[PDB]
Amino acid sequence: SPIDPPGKPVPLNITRHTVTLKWAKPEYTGGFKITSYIVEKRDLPNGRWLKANFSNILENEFTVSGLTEDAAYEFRVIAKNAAGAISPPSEPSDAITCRDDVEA
Repeated sequence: SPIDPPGKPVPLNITRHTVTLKWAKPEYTGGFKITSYIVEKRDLPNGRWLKANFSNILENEFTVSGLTEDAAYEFRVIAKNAAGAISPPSEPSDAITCRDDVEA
């Protein structure tokens, strides 16, 4: 009885202070359905993955806020399963400077 984390997160929109990304729902998950889709953000060029979200991401469509301008931020999606286990982090999403939206 193994577990499979959600699909690789891909940002649909990336604001100077709010990066929106969604992913693909799991396909196996042992015998669970997952009841939360957390996501860690990396504050480049000196981050360390930190679950920004804190409002329970039930739907595979969340927005990572609390970011900063002129700073590349990467975002992976970590999520547990109905059993409580913790499905590894979903391959972080491309690091967005989160500034071009205010310049180009």
